[PDB]
Amino acid sequence: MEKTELIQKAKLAEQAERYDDMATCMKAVTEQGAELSNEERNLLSVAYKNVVGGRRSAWRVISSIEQKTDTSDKKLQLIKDYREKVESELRSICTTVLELLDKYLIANATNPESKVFYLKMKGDYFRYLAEVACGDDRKQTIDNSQGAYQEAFDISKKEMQPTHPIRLGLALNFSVFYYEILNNPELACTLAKTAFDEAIAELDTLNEDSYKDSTLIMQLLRDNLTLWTS
Amino acid sequence: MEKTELIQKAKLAEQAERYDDMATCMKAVTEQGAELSNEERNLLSVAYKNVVGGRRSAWRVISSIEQKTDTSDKKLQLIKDYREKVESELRSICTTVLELLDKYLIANATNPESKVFYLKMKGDYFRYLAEVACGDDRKQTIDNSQGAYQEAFDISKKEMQPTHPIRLGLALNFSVFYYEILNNPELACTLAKTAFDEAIAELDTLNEDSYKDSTLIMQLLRDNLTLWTS
Amino acid sequence: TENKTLPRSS
Amino acid sequence: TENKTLPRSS
Ligand SMILES: [Mg+2]
Repeated sequence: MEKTELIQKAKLAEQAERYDDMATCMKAVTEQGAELSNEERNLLSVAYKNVVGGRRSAWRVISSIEQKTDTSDKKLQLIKDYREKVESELRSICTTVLELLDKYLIANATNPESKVFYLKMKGDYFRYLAEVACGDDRKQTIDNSQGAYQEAFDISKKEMQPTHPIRLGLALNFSVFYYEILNNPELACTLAKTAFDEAIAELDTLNEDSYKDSTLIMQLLRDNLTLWTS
Repeated sequence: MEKTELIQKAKLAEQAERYDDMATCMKAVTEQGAELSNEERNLLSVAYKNVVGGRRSAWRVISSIEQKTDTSDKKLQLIKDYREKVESELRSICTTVLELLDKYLIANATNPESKVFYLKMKGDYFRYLAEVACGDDRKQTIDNSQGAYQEAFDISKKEMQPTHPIRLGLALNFSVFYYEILNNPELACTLAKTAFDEAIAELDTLNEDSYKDSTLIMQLLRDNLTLWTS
Repeated sequence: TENKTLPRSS
Repeated sequence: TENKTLPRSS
């Protein structure tokens, strides 16, 4: 198709909440081989987040039912096979996203804003893989998630400002990675708290537009902080 | 797979909000040829309602965007083609359901409750087809929906107490058919209000297992009435 | 505000 | 309760 038409279709799919179509469009765009604008980059993120989010939600529900099911119940096997089907779909989506990030987005990124965004995305989708992994598979996926987040963190601290929404979002998801994946609430709180404080310090230097964008994410940081300190 | 495991899987899919899988399970149960219990009928209904609802909402969004688009705009064709794609998915779902209803369910129903439930479903999915139809096709689809509703409405008035959830749900959806499809608000209000009043006059004798369902439907009847009279 | 029908999609 | 991450599914 044409990139212009793929993006129109993707915005239409987004409105209609047809995230499978939206993702297929943005994957086609990414395969055109050119760098994505901020708009297109956000379309790709929203599309695949919604596509994978449905599987994360389903996996959570099914896993909760499995856990509370008596280990001797002859109905447990079916619950387990269905959980594995959902896991298979989730791994397929994450693999598709990480493959795109590996062969196009990170490779051809020509500015630090995009590089931080794509590496953040790489950590996000290794994190989703770690949520469902076991054994050494879990170890390696966690290592890969941490690695991506860490490089995005270094670049964001070197090239961007503490109030930039992408940097605040990176801090948000990276802190969650420490809390849920590595089970280190102390480091998770320190990371979110540091990013939050460094942001309020420089809130002076923003118009009400960027102030709104940054403040919206900072509220999510302080929400996780409030939840974690209880 | 066996019926017991299909039901089992369908309830899992419902909890996981994987309504495609759910509908696939309930279609398999239906095609096994045995009459459905009240539980199984409601699982079939819930599955395909969520499956088709996603397309109905998508179609509305895309149609609204199409209607706001200038007929000269060259992107209109992309919008139209997308609308027709979703429309085609919606017709396929409705056709599948109506085929199940006529081939298995209505044919083998041995009690008036089942027959009224399936005939109500028939009115529902002809009504969804009517939402997206035009011209004479729309008229004939409207007649098919009204015919099914009317048949279920007579059987329910002759065989069920006004507090029966199936008779109330039939009144709710039939009155909405009058309001949105036939564009007759006065008859819609009278239909909903009549079923509401007849149910109130008998509420004291209702079984505690049907409180939650009957009263839920009565809340919806009243909400529609409040909206239509304000 | 839509007209309410049953069943309702989640 | 759950941990907030961005972007969030609608
Ligand atoms: Mg409606």
